[PDB]
Amino acid sequence: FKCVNSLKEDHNQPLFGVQFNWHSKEGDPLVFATVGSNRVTLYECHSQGEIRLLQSYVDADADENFYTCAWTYDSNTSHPLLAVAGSRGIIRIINPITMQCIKHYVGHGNAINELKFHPRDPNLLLSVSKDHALRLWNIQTDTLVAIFGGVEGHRDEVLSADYDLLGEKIMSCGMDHSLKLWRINSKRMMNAIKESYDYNPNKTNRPFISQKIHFPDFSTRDIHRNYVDCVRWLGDLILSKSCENAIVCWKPGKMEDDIDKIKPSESNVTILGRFDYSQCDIWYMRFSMDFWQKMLALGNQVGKLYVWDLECTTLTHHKCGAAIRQTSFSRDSSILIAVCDDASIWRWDR
Ligand SMILES: CS(=O)(=O)c1ccc(-c2cnc(NCc3cccc4c3CCO4)n3cnnc23)cc1
Ligand SMILES: [Ca+2]
Ligand SMILES: [Ca+2]
Repeated sequence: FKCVNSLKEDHNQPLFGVQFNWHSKEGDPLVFATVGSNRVTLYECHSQGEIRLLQSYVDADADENFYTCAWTYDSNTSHPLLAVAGSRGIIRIINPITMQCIKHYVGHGNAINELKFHPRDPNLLLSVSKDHALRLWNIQTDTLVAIFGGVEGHRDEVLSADYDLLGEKIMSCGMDHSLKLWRINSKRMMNAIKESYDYNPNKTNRPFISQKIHFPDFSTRDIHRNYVDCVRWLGDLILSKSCENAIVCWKPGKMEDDIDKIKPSESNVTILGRFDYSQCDIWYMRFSMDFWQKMLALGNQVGKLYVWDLECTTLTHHKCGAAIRQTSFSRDSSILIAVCDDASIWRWDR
């Protein structure tokens, strides 16, 4: 990788999220979204390190602080869609062509920390909140499918979540130091997803009833000793981090335990390895994998970017000294974008 370009957004506020649109065809524009303050900004990556500003979305609320974004597509037209959320705890669906808000979702009792779209179903949106819960929405029928939380749910703010390869299960993590598994391929969840597609408030005066999922399918507090702020699946394995200068690779149960044979009472975990680094001991620092899950990247609090080959290189620039909150690889992994606390954007080309 080589740093080919850098820019700074006019608002001067930290950038907390960045996502390349992985739903674009080869030979079509390489587009990424950034989120900071009450702004959502789209950019195009061109040859010779060129970054072109496409459009900006400024939220009506000046007090809104976007923390996360996620791309999807309209299942009927294949047109891209962008979901954004933050401090207001409102999910906003943006048309990226016009950069206008199509619709919004209200429900969480507090800020939304992360948004994730189901890897098979482009209409299933997962939100994680400061209210200790996770919510699964069907954005085609504007329905709340399920709420993951309560008695055995997270006991503090949820910071991150990730669907596995097929979207059969979710792993969530947060301020209570725990990592919790939620199976969504259960007869109950599959039926709830099916029913959410049959719902239309214009053909019934009755509200759609959300599944109240009080119990996870696995839980551990034995990986990290502080806020778990990022979780990703690596096949049947888990990559997770706290502010303890390490990304831990682990799995539920004993070494040979199949993840789909794990019972909710499972008291064991197996640590398979760690990715060690420095000066990334502050809260709210995201690691990211490329589409192929062959590359791993994490920015640190003083502008250094760590990249590991999953099959360590430290990317540095003398002008990049602010905390790197999130990174995003282009679909082909040829480009790596880093976003910072000083509203700066950094482009690294392979
Ligand atoms: C400059 S400052 O004033 O010190 C500051 C620093 C961080 C935050 C902040 C950031 N992000 C989130 N949530 C999303 C989140 C969750 C897990 C990992 C992660 C992210 C974004 C990057 O990595 N926050 C929720 N409440 N506050 C925050 C706000 C102000
Ligand atoms: Ca399995
Ligand atoms: Ca299986």
